[PDB]
Amino acid sequence: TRSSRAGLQFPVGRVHRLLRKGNYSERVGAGAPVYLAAVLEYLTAEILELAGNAARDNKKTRIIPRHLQLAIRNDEELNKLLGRVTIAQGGVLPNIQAVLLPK
Amino acid sequence: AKTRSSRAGLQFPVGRVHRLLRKGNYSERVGAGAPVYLAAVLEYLTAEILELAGNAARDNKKTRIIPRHLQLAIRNDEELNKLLGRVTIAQGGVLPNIQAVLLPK
Amino acid sequence: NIQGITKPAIRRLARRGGVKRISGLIYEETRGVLKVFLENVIRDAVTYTEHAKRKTVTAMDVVYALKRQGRTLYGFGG
Amino acid sequence: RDNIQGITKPAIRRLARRGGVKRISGLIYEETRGVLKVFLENVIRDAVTYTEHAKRKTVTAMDVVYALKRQGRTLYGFGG
Amino acid sequence: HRYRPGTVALREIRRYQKSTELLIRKLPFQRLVREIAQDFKTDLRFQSAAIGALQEASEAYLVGLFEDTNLCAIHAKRVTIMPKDIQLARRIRGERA
Amino acid sequence: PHRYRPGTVALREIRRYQKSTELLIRKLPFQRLVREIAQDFKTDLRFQSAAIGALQEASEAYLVGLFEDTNLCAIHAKRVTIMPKDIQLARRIRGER
Amino acid sequence: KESYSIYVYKVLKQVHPDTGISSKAMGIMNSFVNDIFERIAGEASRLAHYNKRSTITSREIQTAVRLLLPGELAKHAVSEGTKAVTKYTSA
Amino acid sequence: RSRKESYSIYVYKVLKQVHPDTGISSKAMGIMNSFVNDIFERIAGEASRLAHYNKRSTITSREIQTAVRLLLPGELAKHAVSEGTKAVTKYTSAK
DNA sequence: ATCAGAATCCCGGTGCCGAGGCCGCTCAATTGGTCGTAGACAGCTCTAGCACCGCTTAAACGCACGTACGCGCTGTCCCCCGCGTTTTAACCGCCAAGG
DNA sequence: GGATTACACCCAAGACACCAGGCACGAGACAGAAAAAAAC
DNA sequence: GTTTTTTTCTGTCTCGTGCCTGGTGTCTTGGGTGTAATCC
Repeated sequence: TRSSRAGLQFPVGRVHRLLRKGNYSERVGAGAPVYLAAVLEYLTAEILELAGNAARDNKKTRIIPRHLQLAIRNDEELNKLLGRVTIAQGGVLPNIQAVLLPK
Repeated sequence: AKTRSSRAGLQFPVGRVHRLLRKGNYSERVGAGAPVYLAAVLEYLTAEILELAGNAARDNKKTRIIPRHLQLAIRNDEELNKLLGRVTIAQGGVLPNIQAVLLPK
Repeated sequence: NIQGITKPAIRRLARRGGVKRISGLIYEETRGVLKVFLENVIRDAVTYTEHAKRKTVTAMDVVYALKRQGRTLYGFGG
Repeated sequence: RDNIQGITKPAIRRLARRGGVKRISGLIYEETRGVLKVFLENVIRDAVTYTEHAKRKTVTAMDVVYALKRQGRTLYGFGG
Repeated sequence: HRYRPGTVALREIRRYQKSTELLIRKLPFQRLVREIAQDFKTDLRFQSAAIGALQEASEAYLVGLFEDTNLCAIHAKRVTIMPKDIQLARRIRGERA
Repeated sequence: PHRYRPGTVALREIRRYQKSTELLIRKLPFQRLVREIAQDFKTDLRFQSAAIGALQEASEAYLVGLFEDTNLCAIHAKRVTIMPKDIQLARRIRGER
Repeated sequence: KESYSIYVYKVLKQVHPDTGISSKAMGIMNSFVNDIFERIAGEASRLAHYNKRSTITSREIQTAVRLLLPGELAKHAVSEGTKAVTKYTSA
Repeated sequence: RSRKESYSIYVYKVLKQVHPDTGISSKAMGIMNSFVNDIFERIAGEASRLAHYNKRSTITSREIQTAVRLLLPGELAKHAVSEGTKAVTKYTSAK
């Protein structure tokens, strides 16, 4: 497999197939799916790395989606990316306007 | 009628649109009725909005449509305004929004 | 009908929103805006299922209609 | 340099009046400058990136059109 | 005895920022969705997962719109919501003309 | 003389600028600011004028919309004087952080 | 590199036949037409890939016009499109 | 029985790489599959616009790079470009 | 401050259930081989982007000065919080039913 | 009633052959912005 | 201040042509649905 021959983890040829059946162009180059797969790979690495830290916070072993939404809403660039994104079982920031806290 | 435009009795070139679909990477194949159908929709949209353009330009005794006319005619419509909500026209401006708290009473 | 929305439901909506103090006409106004929201959503959802030539709206079509309103939601296979 | 301070208070006034704003506070102008600046930052970054792949050292109107369509602040008028 | 107001609400805000479970329970929400769905073509069947999707999207939608409305009222030198606040927030987002 | 305790000046110029068509920010300083921002990511870039005019158009439209929602925030604030946190609330609701 | 100018002239003479136009008005109009065409076409391509149909007929275009434009415009557009389908199909 | 798709095993392995002592729920795995779907779709749409604003129909990796740094915000994007470029070198340096 | 006491947190506990391992398939990735033109590239040409300046003038800046909305305060009055009391959809269940 | 499949049928893809329109450029005219009285 | 009502000088636009390029007529063939039967 080209992924192993690229030393990576995402299947190249599946992506090469999906680029064909997406009407994405007329012809498809050689290593463009490798580059795209690596992009996906680093993206999910960063996301789930912060998710792993989120599980480290709550001392949970299995990832709940609340961890995912929290780790999205903490980091800046990721939250600006997924601004129009919501997730089922998401929730929001535990956030209190202290002007509404009593005195 | 040799031309399909005369065979449709319309004003747009259909084979233009079919080549646009072909040189679009849109589908792999394109049937015969879809380009005619879409071109007819386009022609209706043109005539419909140009109606409001004609009345809005006639509001100011001017034979020529200006962009301000077009923005006025859009914002005075309801369906077209919710159509063009993320949309901005060059040389547009906005409506007269004088709040009632502002006039000298 | 629309009155199946209870007062403590919209109160819980304020609570997860984090809102403290509540007025009166809020309730009926809330039901109205929720109604128009669901109106547009389920209208184009049934439009999708109309093209599907099938008698059950798919969850897929719901997801794609949310994409069509720019309201992309993950989670349920989209 | 300092063309951020080339923004004039009477221009902000004129924009408020076509914007319909009556009364103008004094703590507004540099905040306005900062928001305008960040706006144009993201805009011209994306337009120049479109021109980076264009392999032409000059940015066109079409480029800026396509880039602002990418932001969804999409503007007609000049074709694109 | 009697507690002093405002407290229990914020305490349950701290409670309700925790579980992401669905607030509106199922059957009445389902009836409302079915009743609005009645008037487009007659008696369409439904996937229950799609119903959960509608429920999720609706609740998150309304929660976020509440957040903006609440911040509007906090700006408005007040604490309590008003319907005009919802009108202001919607007028900023652009649902209604 | 005819000093005029205020009211007709501002609203009259609003009437003039809404009778108006064209721009308000004049050309050269805006262009130089554009080139200063442009001199930051790739050096030495050339431009056609229509791009700059589109930039000026969309810039003034963006700020006009900011001013409109800011104006409605002020009207809800029972004031006519604007404030900066009005603009901050408006951009908070617009999701453009 | 063709614009749609005389098409606009003929629509205009079919509606308000004593009406001029500026250049940039035509430019904004063609901007508009291209935007609408692109939005519908891409939505139809979404119909294909969401429905695994290897081509597109007019029925897809009808449901896409439903998906974009709201009610009154949508119904009148469906009417005009089917009437054009009818008259082109008859001859 | 029609064969359906998932990306679960791949990102599952990646998760096992970056955190060996970590479990996950199934729904979240579906969420990540949808995540990959969404990011891929936005990229591909920018690729098609890259094509039509370049009047070309070949896709190389350069277009993918300029697409990613069009979509994603800067610092994250440059790190991802670095990862992809080093992977391009390691693959195409060999067969 | 300060105590009593609600409210919540947090620690074993067990249970149960789905995440994850696991295992035997088969179909798309692969491997290899064969045309082909799209594009990487060389190079031609004329436009337009740039820089500069002189002249014109309208547009900005500073200040003089009143002044009037913004605001802090006040009193007040009222109407949501909340806790209590009954409410009604709603759960599974079942014994008369007849029949 | 939707998913799968299979037999039908049937006209698009192309590939070539025939073609009047489509647009670039000009011209002269023709709707039109303003100059400036000039009322309310 | 608003706005109206005269010339004027005036910028664009519509008429006017020639060049051309995409648009059109039609067979083969094939796959792409059309539809129906059959699971589920």
